[PDB]
Amino acid sequence: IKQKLETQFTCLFCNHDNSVVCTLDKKNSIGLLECKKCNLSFQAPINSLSQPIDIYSDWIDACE
Amino acid sequence: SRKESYSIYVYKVLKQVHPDTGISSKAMGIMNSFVNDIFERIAGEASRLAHYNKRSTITSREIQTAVRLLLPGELAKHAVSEGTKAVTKYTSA
Amino acid sequence: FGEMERDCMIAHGAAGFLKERLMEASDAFRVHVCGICGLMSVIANLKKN
Amino acid sequence: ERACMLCGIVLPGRVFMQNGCPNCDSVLNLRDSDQATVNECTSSSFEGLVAVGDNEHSWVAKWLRVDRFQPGLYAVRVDGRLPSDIVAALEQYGVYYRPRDG
Amino acid sequence: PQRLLIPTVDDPGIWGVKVRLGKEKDVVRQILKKKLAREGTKNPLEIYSAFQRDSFKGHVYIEARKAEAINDALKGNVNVFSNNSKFLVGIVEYKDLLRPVKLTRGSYVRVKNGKFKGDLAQVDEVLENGLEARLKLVPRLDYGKDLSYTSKFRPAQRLFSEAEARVHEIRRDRDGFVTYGGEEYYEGFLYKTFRLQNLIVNSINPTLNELSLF
Amino acid sequence: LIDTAVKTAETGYIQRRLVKALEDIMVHYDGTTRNSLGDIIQFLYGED
Amino acid sequence: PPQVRPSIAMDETTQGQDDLTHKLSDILKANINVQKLEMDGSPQHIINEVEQLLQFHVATYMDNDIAGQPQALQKSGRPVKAIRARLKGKEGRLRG
Amino acid sequence: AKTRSSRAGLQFPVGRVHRLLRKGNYSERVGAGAPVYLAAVLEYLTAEIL
Amino acid sequence: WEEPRLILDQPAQHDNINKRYEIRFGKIYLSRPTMTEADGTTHAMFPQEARLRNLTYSSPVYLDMEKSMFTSIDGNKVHIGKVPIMLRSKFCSLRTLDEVDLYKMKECPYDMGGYFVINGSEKVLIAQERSAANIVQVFKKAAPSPISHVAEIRSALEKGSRLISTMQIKLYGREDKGTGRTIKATLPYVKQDIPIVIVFRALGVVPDGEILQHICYDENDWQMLEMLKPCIEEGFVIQDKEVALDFIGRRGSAALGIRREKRIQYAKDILQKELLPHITQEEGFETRKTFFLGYMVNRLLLCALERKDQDDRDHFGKKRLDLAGPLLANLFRILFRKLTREIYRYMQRCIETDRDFNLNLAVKSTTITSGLKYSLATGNWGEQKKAMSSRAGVSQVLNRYTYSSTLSHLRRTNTPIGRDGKLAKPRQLHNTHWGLVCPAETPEGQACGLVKNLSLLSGISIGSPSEPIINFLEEWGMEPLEDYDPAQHTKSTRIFVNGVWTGIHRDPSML
RNA sequence: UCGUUGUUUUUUUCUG
Ligand SMILES: [Zn+2]
Ligand SMILES: [Zn+2]
Ligand SMILES: [Zn+2]
Repeated sequence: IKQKLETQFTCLFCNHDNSVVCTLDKKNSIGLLECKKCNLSFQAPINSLSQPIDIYSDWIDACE
Repeated sequence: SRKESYSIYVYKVLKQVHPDTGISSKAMGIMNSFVNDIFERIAGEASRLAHYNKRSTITSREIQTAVRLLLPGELAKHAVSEGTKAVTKYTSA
Repeated sequence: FGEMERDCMIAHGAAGFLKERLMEASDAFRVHVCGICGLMSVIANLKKN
Repeated sequence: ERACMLCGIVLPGRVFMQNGCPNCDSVLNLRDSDQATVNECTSSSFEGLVAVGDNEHSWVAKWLRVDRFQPGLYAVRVDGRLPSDIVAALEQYGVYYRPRDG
Repeated sequence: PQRLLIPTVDDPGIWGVKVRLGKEKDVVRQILKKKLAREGTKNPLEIYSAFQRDSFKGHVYIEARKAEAINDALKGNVNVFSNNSKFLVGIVEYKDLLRPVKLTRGSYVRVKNGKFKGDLAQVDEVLENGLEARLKLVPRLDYGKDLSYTSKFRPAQRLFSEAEARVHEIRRDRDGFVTYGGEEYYEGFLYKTFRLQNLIVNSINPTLNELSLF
Repeated sequence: LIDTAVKTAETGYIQRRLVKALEDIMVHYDGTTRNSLGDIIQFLYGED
Repeated sequence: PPQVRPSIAMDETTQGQDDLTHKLSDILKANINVQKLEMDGSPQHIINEVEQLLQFHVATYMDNDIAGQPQALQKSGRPVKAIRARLKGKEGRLRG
Repeated sequence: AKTRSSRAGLQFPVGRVHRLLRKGNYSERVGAGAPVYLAAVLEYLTAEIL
Repeated sequence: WEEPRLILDQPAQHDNINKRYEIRFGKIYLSRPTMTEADGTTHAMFPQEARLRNLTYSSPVYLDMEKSMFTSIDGNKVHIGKVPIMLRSKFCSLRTLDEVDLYKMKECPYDMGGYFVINGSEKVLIAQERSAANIVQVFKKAAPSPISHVAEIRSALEKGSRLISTMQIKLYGREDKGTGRTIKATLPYVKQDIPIVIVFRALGVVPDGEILQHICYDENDWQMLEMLKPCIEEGFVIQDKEVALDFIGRRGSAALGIRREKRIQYAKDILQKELLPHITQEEGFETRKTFFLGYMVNRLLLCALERKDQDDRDHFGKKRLDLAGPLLANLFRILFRKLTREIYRYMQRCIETDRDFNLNLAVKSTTITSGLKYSLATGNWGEQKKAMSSRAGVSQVLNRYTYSSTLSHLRRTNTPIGRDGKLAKPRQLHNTHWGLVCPAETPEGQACGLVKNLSLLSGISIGSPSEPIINFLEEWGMEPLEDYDPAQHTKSTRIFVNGVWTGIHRDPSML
C-alpha cells in the first residue's frame, strides 16, 4: 500500500530539513525517497524490517 | 531537457536476457528508433482498422490483429501468445 | 463540617440549620450587584450612600 | 576588553599597553601613549561582538571597513566620542574617523 | 555611503543555532579561536564572519555557505545547546541582524545606583571624555545623628541648609556653595560626579513628589 | 488487617458516588418523586 | 485584586509574593517585551519565540497541568499554582 | 501491485505507452488493455532482437 | 578514585603548542569532628555540645590534589567538606572514653548511638529495600497485550554496587496469533525493540547452528526449538556481523548523520558497554555475553513452557536492603560529581586568563557539606533543586518517646513501592520472612505491611570481595564456558557468582 | 483610652 511520510530527514543536495519524504512501498520490496525542493529520487529494495531510517542510511552511503 | 527515452527499460530487458552484456549509446538510440517506429506502425494500423469498421475507440483486439497483419506467421503467432498471456494476467490479477 | 456531615444534615432535612451553619458560624459576607449586567462590579460607598 | 574607536578591535588593556592596537598602532600609538589616550581611543562600552576569521571576502567586516584590518572581535557600535585632539590628529593623518554609533 | 554595501544572494548565508544562555560571547570566542587554530590545516573552519547581538541573546550567527561549516564551528562546544535548532535569514533580514540600533544637560534624569538611587536629578556637566556625568541631586542628610550607608536605611530627603548644617554639626568656598565631605551643595541641591552607567535619561514617568516640588 | 484497610477506602468512595448521585431526589406534595429538574422518577415513592 | 492573591508573610515583616503575583508580573514583562520588538530588529524568529513564550506564561497562569508539556516552576523548583489547580481537588474551593 | 507494469508482470511502462496513446490522434477513446498488449508485444520483439 | 583524572588540552595557536592540564586525585584524610568558632578558636567536638547548640556532629574531609602539566609542540590536602559522623561509630569521639567519662561527657551508657545529629536534631536513616540486581526474573503480562512472558534483568557493577542499566525480552504475540511467537529484546540506548537473532549475530555468532547450540540444551525437546524457529526465520535477512551491527546502530537513539561507517562502531561500543555491564565492559568477551543471553532466553522460554513456576517477586531471598552505607555512598557520589564539574569549569574559566589557580577558591566545600546536611535534615533524598521525583522520608527524627521505641526505630525497614494503586502482594507476610523480619510488628493504615522491622537475630551483609572465591573455584575444576558443548556438557553443573555465570563443573557435590 | 493583630509551604510519624 502507498504510504506518504513527511519525515524530518535532512536532504544532501538541497540541504533542506524535512524536505525528504520516505515513502514505503512493500509490495515488491521497493523503497523510494521523495524530496520536495530539489525533487530527487532514491531507490532501494526494502526488506520486511526496513524502516525510513534504513532507507536514509542507504541513501547516505550512496551519496558518498 | 525532459526528452524521455527507453534507455532504462531496454537496459532492464537486456539484463533479464543477457545480464552481463553492456551496450553503447548509439545502439541505445537505434533501439529507441526501432521501438518508436514499431509503436507508430502498430498504432497507425489500429487507427486504420478502427476507421474501416467506423469504431471510434481502441481495444486490445485491434492491436492483436494489427500485430498479425504487420509481422509474419511465426513471429506474429508468438507475439499473439505473449500478448494474450500478459493481458490475461493483467485481467485476472 | 465535612461533606458527609452535610449529607447527613440534609437527610434529616434541617434546611435552616444547614444554611446558617455554613454562613453565620462561618465565612459570611455581603456584596452588591448590578441588576442589568448581573455582575459584581458595583462601586459602593456606604458613607457616601 | 576595550574597543578601538577607529578599527573597532576590542582587546583587554594588557595587550594594548604591551603590543598596542593590532590594526591602529601605526596611527593611534596605543602601546606607547598614556593610559588616557588608550582609554579614549579604546572605549569600554560596545555592542555587536563580531568574531572574524576571514577578512578578504568578509561582507560583514566589509560593512565595518575592516576588510584590510586583521579579523578579530569587532564591536559594531562604540559609545562615547573621541576627544578633540585625537579626532584632529586622525583627520590630519589622512585617516577618516567616522564614529560607529551613528 | 554605506548603502552601496547592500546584501544579496552573493553574500554567504547565515544560520542562527541556539546556544547556552549567557555563554554566547564565550561561544563567539570559541568560534574565533578554533578558526584561528585550524587555519592552514586539512580540516579548517569554512566561515567568514560571526556575531552576537545583545538583543539576540542566545542566538549565534555565522557567515558561511554550507550547514556543515556551522556544525563544525559549534561541534565540540559545551557552551552551546547541543540541538541544531538552526534557521535561515532572509535577504532583507540579513542587514537587520547587523544593525546596531539623547543624553542632554539640563534634562531631568534618575539615579539607579548607590545610596541615593531612586531620586530624580538634573545633569550639571558631562565630562569631556564622556565617562562620568555630573548631576543635581537632593541631599539626604541626617546632620550627624548616626555618624559612627546602604540603599535600605536612607531617611527622608531635604535640601541642604547652611544654617541647620552649622547649628547641628565645614567650609565655604563661594556664596551658596558649600563643600561637605567631598560632596557639593549648590542652592540646596547635591552636585556630585556620577557614572553614566548608574543613570538613565529615558523611560521616566514623573512622580507625585516631583510634581509637588519640581 | 490489610483487607480492612483496603476495603474501607473503596466503600467510602462508593458511598460518596451514590450520595452525589441521589442527593436531589425529593418527595413532592403530589406524591411523585422528582429530581431537581422536575423529572419524575417514581409516580409514588416506593409505590406505597 | 490583591484579595484573590494576598501577600503571604514568611516571617513577620518579610512578605512573599503569591505565585499569582509572580506569574502576572512575568506576563506583564513578556507583554512589554513583545511591544518592544516591533520598534527594532524583529527578524521573524525573535518574534515567534517571544510570542510563544508569552503564550506559555499566559497558559500557565491559566492552568499549569497541560499534558505532554513540561511544567512551569518557581525558582524553588516547585510547580506553580495555576487557578485550575486551585479550584480542582479536595483542597480546591468547591470541595475545600 | 500498484504500478500497472507490475500488474502486467512486464518491464516496459504501460503508463508511458498509454500517455502517448492519448496524444496520438488515433481514436477517440483508449481502452485499458490495449496498452498492456502493445507493451507485451514490444517486449517480446525487443527480447527477440536482443 | 572512580574519576581518577581531569584532563584539559590546549593546542594554542596564534605558534602551535599542545598544552595538557591535568588534575590527579589522591588519598583522603579524615579528622575527628571539630568546631571553628567565629572567634577563630577551635577544639574537639563532643555530641552533647552539638545537641545543646543546634550544631552538626561532622568531621571535615581532606583530599590529596595533584596538579601535573603536559606541554608539547607537535597538590596538597584540601578541605572538601564535613561529613556527619554517626554516634558510637569508629570515627565518633565516644567510641572511646571509658564508661566513667561518659557521665562527665553527659552521655547515658545505655544509648547505643546509630543515629546522626544535625542542627540539634537527632535524625536516623531508615533502611530502604530494593529488588536484587544482576538477576533474571520472569513475569507474565496481562491478558490485553501481545506480551506474554518477560524475563527482565538489571545490571549493576560489582564495584560501587550502583545501578548501571537493564535489558528486557518481550515474548510478543499470543498463541496462534501473529504467525509464530516472535521474541524481541530491548537494548540500552535504542529506539525500538529488536529481534533476538539479530543481536545474536551482531554479537559474533552469525550462524544459526551456534545460536541453537547456545540457547537449547535438550535436543529432544522439539517444542522449544520449533516455537523459537519463527524468530530464526525472520533473522535470515542478516548474515554477517557488519550488517547486523549497522541495523542495530541505525536505531541507536543518536542523531542523523552518523552513517554506516561510524554506525557499526557505535553498535560495537553499545554492545561492548551498557549491555550486561556487570559481566564486563571491554572487548574480547562477547562469548560470555552470548552464553548468558542464551541461558536467559532458555529460562524465559522454560517459564513460557510452564515447565517452571513464574518467578516470585515477593521471594525475600531476592530482596536486598540498603543501610546508611550504600545510601550515603550514592548521595556522596552525586555531590562529588557536582564538585568535580565545578572544579573543571573553574579550571577552564581561570586558565584562559592563564592564572595559577589557588586550588582553594576553586574548591567550594559548601557543595558537599550543604548537600549532605540538607539531605539528612529534610529526607528529600537527592539534590535540593530536584526535590520533586526524589525519594522522600529516607531519614526520620529519632523518636525517643520510650527506650523500646528508640530501639525499634533503629532496626526499621521500608519499601518504596508507593501507594498509587492498592494491591496486596507487597503487604502480605510471606513465608520467606520466617526469622528475618518480625511477623507481628507493622504499622496501621496505608503503610500497613510496607514498613517492616528486623527480627531479633537479623544481620545485614556488608559485602565481601569475590576474588578469593574465584581463586578457590579454579582450584576445584571450575570449567570456563569456552569449553562448553550441549551434547557433551548436558550433565555438568553451571555456576553463578554474584548473579553472573562464570563456568561449568561436572561434579559439584564435592565442590 | 476603648482598641488590639500572628505565615505559608510541603513532608513525616501518629489517633479513631
Ligand atoms: Zn533535496
Ligand atoms: Zn451592570
Ligand atoms: Zn584599532
